[PDB]
Amino acid sequence: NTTQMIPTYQDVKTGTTWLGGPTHVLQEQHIPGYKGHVKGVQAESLHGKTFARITAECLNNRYKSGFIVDDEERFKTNYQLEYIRPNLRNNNNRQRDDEVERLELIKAQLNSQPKTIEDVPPIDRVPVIGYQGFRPVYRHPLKQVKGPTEDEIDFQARTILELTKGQKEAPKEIPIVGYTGFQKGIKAENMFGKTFKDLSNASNRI
Amino acid sequence: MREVISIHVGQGGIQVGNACWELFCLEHGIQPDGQMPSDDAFNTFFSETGAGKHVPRAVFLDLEPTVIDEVRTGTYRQLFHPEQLISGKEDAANNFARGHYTIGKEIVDLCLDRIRKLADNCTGLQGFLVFNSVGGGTGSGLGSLLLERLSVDYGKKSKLGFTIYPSPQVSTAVVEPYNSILSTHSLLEHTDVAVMLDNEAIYDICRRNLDIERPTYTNLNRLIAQVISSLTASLRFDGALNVDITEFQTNLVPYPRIHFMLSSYAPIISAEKAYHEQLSVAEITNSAFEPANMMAKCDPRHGKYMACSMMYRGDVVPKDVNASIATIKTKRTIQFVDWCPTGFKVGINYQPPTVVPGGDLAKVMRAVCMISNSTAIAEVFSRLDHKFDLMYAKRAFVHWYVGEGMEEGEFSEAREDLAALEKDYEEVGIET
Amino acid sequence: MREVISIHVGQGGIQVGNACWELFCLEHGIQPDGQMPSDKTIGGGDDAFNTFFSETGAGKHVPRAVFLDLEPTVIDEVRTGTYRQLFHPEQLISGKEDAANNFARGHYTIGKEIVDLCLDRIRKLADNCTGLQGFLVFNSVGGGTGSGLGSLLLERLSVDYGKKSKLGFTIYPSPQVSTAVVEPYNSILSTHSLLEHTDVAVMLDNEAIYDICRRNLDIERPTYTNLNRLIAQVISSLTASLRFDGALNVDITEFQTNLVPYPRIHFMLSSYAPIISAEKAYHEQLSVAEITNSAFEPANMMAKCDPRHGKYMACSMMYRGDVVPKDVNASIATIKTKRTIQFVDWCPTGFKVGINYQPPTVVPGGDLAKVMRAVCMISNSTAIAEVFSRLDHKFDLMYAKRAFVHWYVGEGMEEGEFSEAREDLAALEKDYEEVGIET
Amino acid sequence: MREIVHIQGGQCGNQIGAKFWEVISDEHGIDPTGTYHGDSDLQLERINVYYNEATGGRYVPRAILMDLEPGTMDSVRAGPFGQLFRPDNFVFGQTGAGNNWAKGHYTEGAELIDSVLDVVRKEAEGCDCLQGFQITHSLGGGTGSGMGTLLISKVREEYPDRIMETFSVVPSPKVSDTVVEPYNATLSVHQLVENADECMVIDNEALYDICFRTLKLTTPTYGDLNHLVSAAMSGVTCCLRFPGQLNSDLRKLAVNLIPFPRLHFFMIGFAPLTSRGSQQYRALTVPELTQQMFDAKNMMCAADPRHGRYLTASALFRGRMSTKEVDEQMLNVQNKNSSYFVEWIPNNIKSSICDIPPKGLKMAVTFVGNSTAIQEMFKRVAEQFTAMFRRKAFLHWYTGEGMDEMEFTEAESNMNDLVSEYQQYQDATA
Amino acid sequence: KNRYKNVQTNNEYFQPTDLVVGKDVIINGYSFRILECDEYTLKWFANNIVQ
Amino acid sequence: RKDINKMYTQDQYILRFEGKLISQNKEDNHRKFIISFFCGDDTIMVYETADKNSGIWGGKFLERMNHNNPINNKPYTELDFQIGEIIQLGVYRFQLLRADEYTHKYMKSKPEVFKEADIEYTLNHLRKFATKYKSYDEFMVLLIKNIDPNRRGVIDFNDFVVGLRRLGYNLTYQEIYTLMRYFDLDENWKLDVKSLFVALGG
Ligand SMILES: Nc1nc2c(ncn2[C@@H]2O[C@H](COP(=O)(O)OP(=O)(O)OP(=O)(O)O)[C@@H](O)[C@H]2O)c(=O)[nH]1
Ligand SMILES: Nc1nc2c(ncn2[C@@H]2O[C@H](COP(=O)(O)OP(=O)(O)OP(=O)(O)O)[C@@H](O)[C@H]2O)c(=O)[nH]1
Ligand SMILES: Nc1nc2c(ncn2[C@@H]2O[C@H](COP(=O)(O)OP(=O)(O)O)[C@@H](O)[C@H]2O)c(=O)[nH]1
Ligand SMILES: [Mg+2]
Ligand SMILES: [Mg+2]
Repeated sequence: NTTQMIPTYQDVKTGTTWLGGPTHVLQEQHIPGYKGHVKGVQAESLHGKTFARITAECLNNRYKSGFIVDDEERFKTNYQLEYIRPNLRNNNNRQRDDEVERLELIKAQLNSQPKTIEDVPPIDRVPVIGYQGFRPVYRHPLKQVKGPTEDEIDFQARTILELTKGQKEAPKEIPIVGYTGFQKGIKAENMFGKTFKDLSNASNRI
Repeated sequence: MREVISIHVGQGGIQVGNACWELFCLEHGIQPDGQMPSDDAFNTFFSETGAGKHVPRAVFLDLEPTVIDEVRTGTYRQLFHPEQLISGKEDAANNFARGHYTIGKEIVDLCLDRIRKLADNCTGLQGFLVFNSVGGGTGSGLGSLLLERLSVDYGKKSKLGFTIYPSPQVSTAVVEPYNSILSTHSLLEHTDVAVMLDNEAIYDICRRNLDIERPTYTNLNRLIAQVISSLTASLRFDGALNVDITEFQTNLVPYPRIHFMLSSYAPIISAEKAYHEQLSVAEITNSAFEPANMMAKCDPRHGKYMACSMMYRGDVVPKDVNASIATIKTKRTIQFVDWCPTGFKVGINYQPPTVVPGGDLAKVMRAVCMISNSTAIAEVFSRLDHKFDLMYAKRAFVHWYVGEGMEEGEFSEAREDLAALEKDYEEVGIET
Repeated sequence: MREVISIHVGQGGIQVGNACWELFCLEHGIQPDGQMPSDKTIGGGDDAFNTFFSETGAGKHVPRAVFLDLEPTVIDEVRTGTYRQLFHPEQLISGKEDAANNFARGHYTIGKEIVDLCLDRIRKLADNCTGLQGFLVFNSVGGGTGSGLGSLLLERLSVDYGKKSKLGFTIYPSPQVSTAVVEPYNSILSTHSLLEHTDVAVMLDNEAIYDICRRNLDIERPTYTNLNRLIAQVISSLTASLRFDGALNVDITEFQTNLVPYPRIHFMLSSYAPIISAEKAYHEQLSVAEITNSAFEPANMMAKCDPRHGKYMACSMMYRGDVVPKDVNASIATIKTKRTIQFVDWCPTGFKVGINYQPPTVVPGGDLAKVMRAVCMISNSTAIAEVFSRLDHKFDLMYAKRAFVHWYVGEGMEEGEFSEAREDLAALEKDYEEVGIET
Repeated sequence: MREIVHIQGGQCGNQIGAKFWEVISDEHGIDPTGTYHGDSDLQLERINVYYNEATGGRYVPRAILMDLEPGTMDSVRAGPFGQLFRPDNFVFGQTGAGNNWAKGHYTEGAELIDSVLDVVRKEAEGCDCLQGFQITHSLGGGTGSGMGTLLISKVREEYPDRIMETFSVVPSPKVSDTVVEPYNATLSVHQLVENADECMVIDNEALYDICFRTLKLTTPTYGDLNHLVSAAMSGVTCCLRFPGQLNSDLRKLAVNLIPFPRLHFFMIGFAPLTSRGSQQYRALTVPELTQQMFDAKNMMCAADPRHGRYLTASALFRGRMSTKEVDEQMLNVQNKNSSYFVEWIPNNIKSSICDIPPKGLKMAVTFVGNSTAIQEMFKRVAEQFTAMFRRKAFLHWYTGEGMDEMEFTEAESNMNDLVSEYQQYQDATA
Repeated sequence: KNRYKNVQTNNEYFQPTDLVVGKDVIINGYSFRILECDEYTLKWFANNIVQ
Repeated sequence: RKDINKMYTQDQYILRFEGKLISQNKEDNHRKFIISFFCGDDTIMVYETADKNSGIWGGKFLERMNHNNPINNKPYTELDFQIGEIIQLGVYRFQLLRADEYTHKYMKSKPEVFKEADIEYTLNHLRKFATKYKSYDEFMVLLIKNIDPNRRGVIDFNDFVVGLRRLGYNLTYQEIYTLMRYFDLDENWKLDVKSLFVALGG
């Protein structure tokens, strides 16, 4: 924890200590070789994180103890624990949001042109001249259209503008191609022809 | 004032023609109703009504009403002429004799009549495209009869057939070898150019590149539509090196008998990873000649090359094209036939390929399609010949053709013609 | 316009390559998603990232490396991790069944169905490069899939490309510390395969770097990833001469012209200095003479070998930082004067010296500190025969009673394949002792 | 990917699976209604290893419960997490074998095995790429000891390249709750050695002694014993379901742990074990784990491993650890006890690391050790079998259904030869 | 036949008063609604639950 | 002696600018240049970009090296590197046209050395200029009438600067840029004279 917490931004910028730094004024260390109990070495068995940082972690009491762990800090893997971005010197992508926005705008422009309430041209009241079919006689000849109601057209609208710099998050996060895990139910419901990119989104969305 | 007319016969032909027609309308900005959004170039494929709507230069033929009914109830109700969608009543039921001698003989009359009406309007008619699945009785029979009628009527007018042969082992029906051989015999002395578009190869391409593991017919038809657009782009768009349809029969066929060739396209890629690389013209033209990307399930490494005609669309450069062709000629794994010192025809077009929204393809500023004639295509003839022989040895299913006007010896002469074609392939494949 | 292609095989190769590529991205300023930052929008200068990366035209860059594995855990794991958007998705080739420490499985049973895709990707990456310098390969030798795939890929590449240089950074098992029990077999077979097929082979024994981490970094409880970071820093030091300006430049082509006297003799071991943490680094001068003395100190040797047990053949050593030729030659004079290290008689001179201006870069969360001066040395010498001798003794103890042999017999290999490898290693030991004798 | 199915038969195998899949469901955060309720993404990353998917988003066992008496499965279906199992996957007989190896292997099992073989064939075809098959059974019961071995033989006949691992609960002479234990144990092992790729042996006295001396419980129960076995045998395959520093699948263990094809019977153990009143004064360290692990008492078999030399050993450490302390400690214990390791196999230890420890624990160790000390179990079972057979008592029962004493003779010859050749390597010197 | 925890009350064991006809109950992640109960149970209520 | 603490503390701070070259030849008045300032030891590097299809063999123009201004005989510092200034390296003179947005963030985030980028300082400058005129209100109305001759409400940078020079009082192009960038609502360099007016006083 000390590695990502200490050398803070205020300390690194216009401060005594740089990236690596003799970070001894900020908090206490034990100057390599030392014979004594440091309250955390033989119990928690810290890894890497050189002896100075080992002693610093114990002294500043971030720590963890016990024979019981609960879920969240239980389930971390060393890969993400060590290779966690670049963090502390100077202060990811904006994506997934632009294409989801493309998505709702396509459905918006689609359902915004069903020609509600007798707005269709004089043609297409009846089917095409050569249609075959059945053409029942004891039925109203002209087709009747219900169409979407103005409120659902607006339903899409404030949402699509809210995704533009709004509170609702870019949803989920996905892997790219070769991920072999379950990926939550592509097999249970077929979703047969849906562009593995978009399959990830739909299947994780449910 | 240059036009081309499209014939769409058979179920697969209809549902791929729908596919190409949304693409053409979207690319010319045509609204589904055919009316202009208040904005010459389109003249190749459409004809003006005087004010407003346009009529596509297409005709659809079928005997089974369901697919035509679906088209006429879809979103394009008012695009097509309502009596150019010729529909019959009884399906040929995968029977070649039924579709060649019994039913279609009374429908080809109105097919030729509609062709007459659509052609007399035109002025500088370039030629005809024809779409038909071979593994279907009505498709094969109607296509054959129309080709014979158009040959005796028109003659030298160019006709291009985009046939989808059955996969070597994956097939939908069980009697498709018979009508495949019969249709091949019929069209061999009647068509000018025939393109191989079997399904297994395009299935493999969809699985590998687009990362689609459960594709359907729609995606295949979309890719075929893109290939058609690539072929016909130079006809309606300005380019540094444009070609006409008429500049094919003088370039990709060595002899009058050899006019079956196979296609390929590049790049085919998903929106995941189109933007992670240059899409350099050199690497796209290498992917084009990559054997596993062939649109037909044939191995080019097993035979020599006669000719390759390649279309580029986008912002390609003649320097780049020349440099890539030099590398291709340098490469050793690709060899040409002895009497063909140079075998490359190249065309360049400015307008970038259009991408369909909600589709699978991404938008790329460069694309290329190759049409290649090579000796390796004899393998499909050999395997379908074996398939036909295994059937005809014991006269299986023969009655279902005999009872409807087919003569018994009709199969033997088609077999002899196929054997002669194979022997011609062998003769032309040897060096001097 | 000068490039180099990297290949990693085995999970050890993947874990070391990840450490190399995080450091390369930090060195060239590549944030993990691929853009420089989004916060700087000119760039367009000092193209050096072209050494390791490739431009997509607008935005990110693509690494010029390929990952190979048969067990999909690490590939899925990296594809899920922080560099998900960086790598091109079909560069991380993963199989279905692991070789399970069996060289036969990875060389004759299941590697043949993946080698086609591997060579396809190799061609697709090679065609873009115009002045590609050579190939780097990373593999743990004590593992079946890594050894087999490395051997067979070397076999294919040596005939597909021919004269192009290939450098192999093999991680040999420790003399007494081992993770598996059948590593002598596949180590011997892989060594036999690579002997006539690799231009340069660098030893990467784990126990030596474990001792280095214990002593210098003051880590009493280290992991693999610390060793991976050290090896990655070594890689960056090696390749920095090709992407950074210096008073004396060296290329990878300048190694098979200076380091290996004979075609058979191409195994060498390296060392690095300084290794010290900022918690005690800044207390000391860190002068060039003392860092070079530390570099030639035998206990600092990155492979578990005793250089005092054999003569030296060649030494290619390289500085990065603010070094000066006066101090360089002054240090070399002291080195040659000091008696405890002796050269062979037919080499009055054996030093090749490289100079680079770019100081080493320090990784967040790492152990090493930032120092204005660094030296990395690569020596080929006759003292390396000890590991081959002890590995031969281990393999003979195993093969005396035909133990574990049925596993390789039933996977398609001929029985006598071990005999020819044994004869090759005996001939190599004879060659080394013959070269080591005075005239 | 590289998934595996579960096949269990007999009452003992059924009750092993009943607690093992509860353990797996708890580890992966699966409710007894089959709905995911986990906290991390990794709880679904290798979920396909043991679970298939059904409509509605629920999860379903790839386990086949198969038996000749339906009382056991009718009882286990009612258990917690018992409604996950497919009712179709249950197959049962209507007669019972009466602990008769002959009845369970020739008469009823042969006719019954068609449906279970069909369903296992279905499951094997269903998976993308199979890894192998695991079996759990007891060798003291006739129906299990015969019919499961016949199923193993048929399975090996169809899938020669897949890996076979079997958990055999052999009947120890101290708890002998049936008198026909020698006959069916011997008839089972005769077929087991020839076709099983790999086997772990388990002893009820060993479980009892471990529970009393280490965990110190007044009234141990079959539930606790099943929990111990389930945790122990889930430990070996956990590294297959979770990432780690060095991944090591069952194929790798098989390659690295048997020098010879016929020597594939191992003794296993799990660490750490501590009592409720004693669970708090220790702190788990690598030295503590390894010293408690290599103790003779902690082994799940009553065979004393210090009476012979370890041919080889394998340890899967599980939890967030690193490699220096692990391998230095293993080298230290190998050097300290050089008398108990045969010399011509230097560095006879495999070490592997998985990153995700058990729920509620920081560090754990799963140990599999191939040593020559297992021979004494075969010695005692053989002497008991010959005490049975020299008087031809209890033999008419077996001989009344088509098989004769030639099978007994060839089986006894086979196990005596196996014992001789297995102890031959004990005294071998380089 | 075994004692079962109750989610409805502080993860405690079931009690005869918990079994309430007319009101839903949860038994190991299962939702039951008791429709009718035996008149023997009626009697035992009427003689014992009354307080 | 070398300043090692300076190296360690400000190694990461790198300033990127775009510029155009004023010098001898007429032929080379068009190409663009990118200047890099490394404040580790006050070193300057110059790169020349070559746009596609130009024929210029673009490349590294001046290397990483440190040199001083000739007249003052003092090494250049970060204060001198302001956009719109003319800096002479050796014989080659550069005009600093544009800077990176990171560079602007650095400029604005470190005050009390970069005063001209500080908005309140610039506004105080312009307002305390107004002591010459008799009244504040008539000063403001003359100001608005002089920047906007036709009273449109939006102008261009050239119009603003020429109007201010017509006024005659001395603002450097740096303060002009600061005001102009701040008072651009939609980031297209069109000044909002109404916002400027209300900011001055209303
Ligand atoms: N590539 C491709 N092939 C198709 C498509 N539709 C049908 N086919 C092929 O066509 C064969 C059968 O012919 P169809 O087109 O389905 O029907 P048809 O041509 O009208 O002949 P009938 O079935 O007798 O009416 C099948 O074996 C398919 O392989 C399609 O959309 N794409
Ligand atoms: N220094 C170091 N060595 C490693 C690392 N990973 C694996 N090794 C070495 O590799 C040897 C075993 O081979 P692995 O790399 O784990 O696996 P492999 O080479 O792919 O072959 P398989 O085990 O069959 O999959 C061990 O003895 C280690 O010494 C690592 O991350 N760092
Ligand atoms: N681990 C374990 N073993 C058991 C249990 N119950 C019985 N056993 C063992 O199973 C053996 C008897 O198996 P048996 O009932 O004949 O199996 P069956 O023939 O398949 O029905 C005895 O030797 C016991 O040691 C249990 O609950 N757990
Ligand atoms: Mg049809
Ligand atoms: Mg591996």
